Amino acid sequence: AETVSFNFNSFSEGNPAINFQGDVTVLSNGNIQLTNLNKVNSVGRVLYAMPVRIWSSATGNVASFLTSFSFEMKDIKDYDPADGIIFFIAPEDTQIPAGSIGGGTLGVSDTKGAGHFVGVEFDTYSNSEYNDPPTDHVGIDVNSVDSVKTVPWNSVSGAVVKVTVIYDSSTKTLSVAVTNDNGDITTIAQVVDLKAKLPERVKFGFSASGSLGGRQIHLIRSWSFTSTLITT
Amino acid sequence: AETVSFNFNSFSEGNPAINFQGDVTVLSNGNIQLTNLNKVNSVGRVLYAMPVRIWSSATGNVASFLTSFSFEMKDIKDYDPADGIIFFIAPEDTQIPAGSIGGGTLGVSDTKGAGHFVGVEFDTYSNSEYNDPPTDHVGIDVNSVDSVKTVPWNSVSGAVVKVTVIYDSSTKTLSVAVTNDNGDITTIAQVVDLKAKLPERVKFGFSASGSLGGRQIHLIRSWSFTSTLITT
Amino acid sequence: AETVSFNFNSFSEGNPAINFQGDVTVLSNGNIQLTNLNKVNSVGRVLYAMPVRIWSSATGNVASFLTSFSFEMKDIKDYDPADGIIFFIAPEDTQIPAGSIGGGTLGVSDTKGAGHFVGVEFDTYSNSEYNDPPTDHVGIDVNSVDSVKTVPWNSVSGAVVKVTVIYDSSTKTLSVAVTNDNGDITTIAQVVDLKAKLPERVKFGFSASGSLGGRQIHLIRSWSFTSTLITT
Amino acid sequence: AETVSFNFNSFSEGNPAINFQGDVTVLSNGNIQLTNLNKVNSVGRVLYAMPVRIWSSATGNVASFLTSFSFEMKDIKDYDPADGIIFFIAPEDTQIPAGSIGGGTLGVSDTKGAGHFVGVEFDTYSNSEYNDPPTDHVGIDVNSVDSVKTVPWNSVSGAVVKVTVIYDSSTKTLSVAVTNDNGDITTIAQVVDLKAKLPERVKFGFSASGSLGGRQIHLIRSWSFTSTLITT
Ligand SMILES: OC[C@H]1O[C@@H](O[C@H]2[C@H](O)[C@@H](O)[C@@H](O)O[C@@H]2CO)[C@H](O)[C@@H](O)[C@H]1O
Ligand SMILES: OC[C@H]1O[C@@H](O[C@H]2[C@H](O)[C@@H](O)[C@@H](O)O[C@@H]2CO)[C@H](O)[C@@H](O)[C@H]1O
Ligand SMILES: OC[C@H]1O[C@@H](O[C@H]2[C@H](O)[C@@H](O)[C@H](O)O[C@@H]2CO)[C@H](O)[C@@H](O)[C@H]1O
Ligand SMILES: OC[C@H]1O[C@@H](O[C@H]2[C@H](O)[C@@H](O)[C@H](O)O[C@@H]2CO)[C@H](O)[C@@H](O)[C@H]1O
Ligand SMILES: [Ca+2]
Ligand SMILES: [Ca+2]
Ligand SMILES: [Ca+2]
Ligand SMILES: [Ca+2]
Ligand SMILES: [Mn+2]
Ligand SMILES: [Mn+2]
Ligand SMILES: [Mn+2]
Ligand SMILES: [Mn+2]
Repeated sequence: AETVSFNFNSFSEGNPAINFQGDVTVLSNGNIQLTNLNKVNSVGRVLYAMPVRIWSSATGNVASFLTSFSFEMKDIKDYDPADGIIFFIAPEDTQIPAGSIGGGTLGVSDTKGAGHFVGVEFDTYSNSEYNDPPTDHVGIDVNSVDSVKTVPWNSVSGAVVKVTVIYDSSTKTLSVAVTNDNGDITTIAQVVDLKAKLPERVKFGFSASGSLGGRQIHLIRSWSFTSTLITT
Repeated sequence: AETVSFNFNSFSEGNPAINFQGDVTVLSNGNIQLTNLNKVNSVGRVLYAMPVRIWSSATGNVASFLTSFSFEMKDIKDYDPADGIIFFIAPEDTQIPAGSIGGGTLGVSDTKGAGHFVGVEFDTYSNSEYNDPPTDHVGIDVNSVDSVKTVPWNSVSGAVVKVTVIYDSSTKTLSVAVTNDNGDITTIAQVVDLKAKLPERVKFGFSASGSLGGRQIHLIRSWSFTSTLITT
Repeated sequence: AETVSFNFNSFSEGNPAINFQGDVTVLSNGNIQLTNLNKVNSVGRVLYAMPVRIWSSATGNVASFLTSFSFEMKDIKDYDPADGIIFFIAPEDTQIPAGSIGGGTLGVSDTKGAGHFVGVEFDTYSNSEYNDPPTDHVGIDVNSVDSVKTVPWNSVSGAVVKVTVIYDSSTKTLSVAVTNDNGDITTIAQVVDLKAKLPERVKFGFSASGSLGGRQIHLIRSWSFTSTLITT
Repeated sequence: AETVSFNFNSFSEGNPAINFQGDVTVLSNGNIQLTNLNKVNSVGRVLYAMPVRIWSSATGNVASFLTSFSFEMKDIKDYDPADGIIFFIAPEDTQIPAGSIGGGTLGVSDTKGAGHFVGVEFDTYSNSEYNDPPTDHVGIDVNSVDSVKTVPWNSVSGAVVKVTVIYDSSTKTLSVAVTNDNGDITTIAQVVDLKAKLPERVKFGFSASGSLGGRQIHLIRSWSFTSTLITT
């Protein structure tokens, strides 16, 4: 089996295992801050530097993966707490969309909310233009921030959020378990054929964004990931 | 929302939160040994004492849950490494099948392999009578040890295995992620309607068994659990 | 060349190849539990029964050796996690010091912290009397628990720890590699002249201890060992 | 801490985590054959694709690493064998020397035996031009195949060799433990300041070479690696 695994309990600038895109910044406490509180339409993305092969065109096999991470979003005075964070998977050539307006695109889609990626979003602002639910929510996105499915959620400022995601290649099921600060859990599942939506080689990462009036602190605190591809 | 969460980093007899059935024993190191290496057709089970309401006959809602646990199976001289462990969900009044033959039944089914339970088994012996795959495997069982679906797996003697389970109520999807000692992960998912197969109040636990010729060390090292039922 | 090698994937009471000293006990899972959670100032040591020839008085040569073992230390209610484990090399007639107070002596030294042995300690309590660093640590001990050199370490309760030790005869260098649960490694190396500190024949083993208020589970799960002495 | 760990129990083509240089080939059993038995002066090198940061110019710290791997060298009819394998560390832009003559250079140095790298060699031919000992041997190389230190060794055709390496950063000690097929171990250690001889980012890998008359099968069977850099 072809396994890729890494664990980050903190991040440091210069680690070749991580690729920073946009307004990302590593705080002295080891945490990654995704957006710049002083920039308009700030977008910051952090990707695992090594491309992962999620499926083989030879065997036709798709990898299963288990990843968990924890983030934190804190409000700042006296800006709107937006827009949030998205854990995504994209082709290895993925770059912040040219002319990105940040905001509701979450740094992974164009103005229409379209892009090439699969991800789980933790949305804190309701963008009618992308058909967002009326409240905070977790959503499964497939090439669009107009989520294929969303579930009500509640982003608590300054609260640490723990997420666990399991992708089972046989059923092509992506299940997410989000553990809120209060102890309750929120789940959302969705069948997504990675082999049909993405190329053999992809990159995993987080992305966050803001707008002119929408800004907040987006922190990634830790990240563990493991993918295993059956090579026969 | 009605939430139930508990976490054991170690166990101990005398703790009212855990029910013990059969040949179960708690080692001084805090681990739970399910089978007695000196008994024929040994069967041991452990359950969270407090029953958990997984679905409501009033609202029709079904709970979502996140649970992870770690176990260890080791070979004992010159007996066969069987049968294994099964994490199950059962009616709150569940007992070890009357006149149980242990072995392939895993302590949850009758001789024909039938029973009232839903579980994830970590099967180390191939019982043709229950249509087992030809190798060690992980399987989803719905009222039968004749798994609804299985996936090839490999039980490594003396190694500590970490399991993460997610049940998404909305899609009724139960997905399992098994992290092997070598870092490799194995996943398996199956849609299972808990509301249809189980009562509103159920019990979670672990069960392991052995036969006359088949025996091995079955250890439960840790267990965290959190279920959240929407009450509206 | 004279080579001594053995491998233990589990132990058992009654195996003549192992010397049990003190409060040591073998669990039904094959783990060796060094101290007794109920005894005051408990001390337990395990030694490979066959004395090993680490140097020849004829050739002047010292043996090189490669050994790796795994252990687990867990906290018990409530109740300090001390004192820890030590992998030591001592005269073949070594016994627990008379009147041993356990505690920071790790069961290998007298009250002043002196003894006849060489070892690697995994110290989880800071004994000022022995000039311990303020935190958990791994130290190289030469005839005293007042370490020749220590390195900061962190003992995680219930975590399985893997250790690899290489002793190079030509350079008389002892290097240790500790793989924590999170995947991180901790190393510490130190030049130690075995021939000048220990007799021709020695025994290898582990020791651990507790005090009145300091107690924890000290377990040895596995241990492989190979030593080679050039006789020419 | 900043850790990088990977584990290969077998290799496969197409894995983005592995870089192939020269005459490397992946056998169906997952083993890597470094040289081409039908080419003159064959050179094959496999590298971990991701560059690793072994020292920070900011903190001045050096990473400690633990790596073990297994290889096999088997004679082929009536050719000399010749030359061998080397485990090396080099600048992230490392390529097979231009106009490499293979043979004694082991695929990492020029004709004079010079190059930019640090490695552990398993040399099976005695090149007087590089001052090789008269017998097979293991040697520590620092920018030259003219080893800083060597130790007598014997390469048994068809034998699976297990190697374990520990690099302690504080002491800058590189310790190697070689386990031969007959159970005997060979060790060799040397102080090497990686910070002084190499840049912050390097790549780890294996290299094997042959000549017109010297050829043999060079196989890398497995390889696990873990390095930790203190970021503070
Ligand atoms: O708490 C762990 C440390 O205990 C020290 O001994 C204590 C003893 O446990 C307590 O009951 C009382 O008598 O005070 C003693 C001295 O502080 C050990 O000396 C030390 O090694 C730890 O085990
Ligand atoms: O016999 C193995 C050694 O060969 C040396 O090269 C030889 C070459 O094989 C032979 O055909 C002729 O050209 O003489 C050369 C010089 O001895 C390599 O240099 C040495 O590394 C071994 O591979
Ligand atoms: O208020 C957060 C919200 O802002 C939207 O963008 C606003 C922008 O902040 C404001 O300065 C401008 O006048 O109008 C824009 C459109 O409403 C973002 O589009 C949205 O994603 C949130 O970030
Ligand atoms: O090999 C373990 C295997 O045993 C089967 O039962 C055996 C039994 O162990 C033996 O004593 C008897 O003579 O034959 C039985 C039939 O094979 C169990 O059925 C199976 O589950 C394993 O436990
Ligand atoms: Ca939005
Ligand atoms: Ca079975
Ligand atoms: Ca101490
Ligand atoms: Ca040579
Ligand atoms: Mn949204
Ligand atoms: Mn089965
Ligand atoms: Mn100490
Ligand atoms: Mn050489």
